[PDB]
Amino acid sequence: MAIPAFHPGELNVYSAPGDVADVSRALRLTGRRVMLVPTMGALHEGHLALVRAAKRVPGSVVVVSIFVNPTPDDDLAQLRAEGVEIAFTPTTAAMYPDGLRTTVQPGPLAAELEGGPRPTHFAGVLTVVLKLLQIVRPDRVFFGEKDYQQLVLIRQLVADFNLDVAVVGVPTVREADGLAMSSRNRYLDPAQRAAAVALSAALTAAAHAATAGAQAALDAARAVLDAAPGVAVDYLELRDIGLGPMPLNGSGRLLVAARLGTTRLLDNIAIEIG
Amino acid sequence: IPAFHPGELNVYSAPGDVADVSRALRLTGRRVMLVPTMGALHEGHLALVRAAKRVPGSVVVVSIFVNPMQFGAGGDLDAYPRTPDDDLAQLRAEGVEIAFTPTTAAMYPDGLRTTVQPGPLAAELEGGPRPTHFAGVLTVVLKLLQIVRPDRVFFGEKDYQQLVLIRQLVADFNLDVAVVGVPTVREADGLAMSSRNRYLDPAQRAAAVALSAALTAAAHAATAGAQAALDAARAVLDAAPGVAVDYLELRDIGLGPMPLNGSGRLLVAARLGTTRLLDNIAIEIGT
Ligand SMILES: COc1ccc2c(c1)cc(C(=O)NS(=O)(=O)N1CCOCC1)n2CC(=O)O
Ligand SMILES: COc1ccc2c(c1)cc(C(=O)NS(=O)(=O)N1CCOCC1)n2CC(=O)O
Repeated sequence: MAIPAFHPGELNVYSAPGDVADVSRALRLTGRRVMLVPTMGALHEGHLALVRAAKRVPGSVVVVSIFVNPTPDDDLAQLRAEGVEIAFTPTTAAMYPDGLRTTVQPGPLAAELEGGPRPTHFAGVLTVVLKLLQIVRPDRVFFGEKDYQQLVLIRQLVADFNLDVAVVGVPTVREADGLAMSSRNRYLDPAQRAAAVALSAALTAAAHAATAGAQAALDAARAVLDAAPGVAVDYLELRDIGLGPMPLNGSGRLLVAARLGTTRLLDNIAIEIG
Repeated sequence: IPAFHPGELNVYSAPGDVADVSRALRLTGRRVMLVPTMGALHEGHLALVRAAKRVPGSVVVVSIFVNPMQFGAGGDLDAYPRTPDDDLAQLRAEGVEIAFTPTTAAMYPDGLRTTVQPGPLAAELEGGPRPTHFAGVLTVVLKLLQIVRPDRVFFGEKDYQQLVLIRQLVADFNLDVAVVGVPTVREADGLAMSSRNRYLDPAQRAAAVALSAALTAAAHAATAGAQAALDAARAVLDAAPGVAVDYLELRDIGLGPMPLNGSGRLLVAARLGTTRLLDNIAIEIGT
C-alpha cells in the first residue's frame, strides 16, 4: 500500500504503529539510520541530551516515542526545536489492541533493587520497549543512565531475544548542584530539594573514595546520606556493571534510592575499585 | 557473511552466520521463509518446506533445534527423537538452501533469563499440566524470528494451540512476519503425522486411527449441533481399544475467551500406552 506522508526536515507526527513502521522502513531503505528515543512525554533536558546523542550519528533520522505505559503541545515544540523528524504518539488502545496478553518476563534482576516496591514494573517496561523496537526497527535506541537497572534489563532483553538493535546509554544530565534530572524533582519542597543533593554528593564522594577500596567507598557514601535530614534510604548497593555481585577488583556501579517525604529519588554512578 | 553456495544445502550453527546470510539475501531481493522444527523430519515438515518454496523468489531456512526450555523434565528432553542424518538428507532432497542447527549454548549462553510470558491460553489444554511449556516454545520461536528475520514463518496446524499462541506472540509484540498455517499431513487412514508416531506399536498404531475418525465423524455430525458433534467423536474414541482420552474440546477458532459461534475447532489429546497423540479439526456448526 502507499507509504504515509513524510516531510523531511520537519516534525512528522504519527499515532498509528503501522504508519511509523512503514515510514521507518521506507527511510531505512533510502540510506537513513533510524534512531529511537523512547519517552513518556513531559520532556526535559535529559531527553534533549538523548536526542542530541541520536542526531550525532551520520545519516540519522530520529524517532522520539511518547507513550505512557499504564503536555503534548509543549513536547512536540521542543522536538521541532531540536530538529527531530519523527514523533510517535500512540494511544494505549493502539499499543494494546488485544489488551494485556503476551508479555515479557524479565530475568531475576528485575526482582532486586527497584523490583522491591515495584515487582512487575520492569515486565511492563520491557514489554513496551520490545514493542517499540519491533514497530520502529531502529538501528540504535537511546536511554539515560539514570534508570540504570532499567538500562541493564534492556541490554539483557536485547541479548536474550537476539534483537538487532544497538543499545546506547547516555550519561545522566544533572542540575547544577548535581541532582540527577527527574520529573519528580519539582515535587520537592525547598528543605527536601536541599537535602536531595546528598544522593549525588554521596555517589561522587564514593567514586573518589574508591582508591581506598570498596568498603571506603560505601562508608563515604553512607556518611554523606547520614548528614542529610529527611532522606530515608531504601538501598545503597555496590554491584558490578551488569548488576551482579561486585568483583573484588574492577569496575562497578554504586546505586542509591531514597524517599524524601512522598518522593522517591534514584541515582547511580560508575565506580573503579582501587 | 560466511560462505553461501546457492542451490546446495548450506548448514550453519552459529546464530550470527545465519543472521548475516539471511540479511544479505534479503538485501538482494530474496524473501526469506523460515520453517522451524525440532528435527525428526516427516512428510508433514516437508509440506511446510514445499509451501515455503512456492513463495516466489523465496530462500528457505529450516531450523532444527530440540529446545530444552519447552520440556518439563522427567526424561522427555532426552527421549525426543534425534535423526540428524535423515533430516539433512531430506532437506537436500527438497532443495532447501539453508539449515540452521544451533547448539544449546549458542541459543542460551546465559541460561534462562528474559523469557516470553504467553497470555492465559497457555494455561489451558496442553498447558494445564505443563505450565511453563508454552513459555519455552514462544521464547525459542521469538529468538528464531529475530535471528533469521524471515518474511513468513510456516507451522503445521496439528499443534493448533501452539499455532494460535504463535499468532498471539506475533500480534502482541508487533513482529514483522507473516505466520502461515499449513493443514496437517495425514497417513492414508487419516492418522496425523507426528514424529511421536514411531512410538506406537502395531496394535497402538491400528487403534490410533480413532483420533482422526472421531474428529471427521464430529465434523459431519455438526450439522446437528455441538452436542451431536462431540458425542459422535466420543463414541468413536470409546469404541477404540486402549485409547485413553486426556481431553476432547470444542472451542472457538481462536481458542480465546469467546463462546463458540459458527466456526469452531475440535481438539483431542489421547494416550496410547505412554504415547500422547494430538489432533484437531475445523468444525462448522449447523449452518
Ligand atoms: C540523559 O539524562 C537523563 C536524565 C534523566 C532522565 C532521562 C535522561 C530520561 C528520563 C526518564 O525518566 N525518561 S521517561 O521518558 O522514562 N519519563 C519522563 C516523564 O516522567 C517519567 C519518566 N530521566 C528521568 C525522569 O525524567 O524522571
Ligand atoms: C503439515 O503437517 C504437519 C504435521 C505434523 C507436524 C508438522 C507438520 C509439524 C510438526 C511440528 O513442528 N511439531 S513441533 O516441533 O512444533 N512439536 C513437536 C513436539 O510436540 C509439540 C509440537 N508436527 C507435529 C509432530 O511432528 O508431532
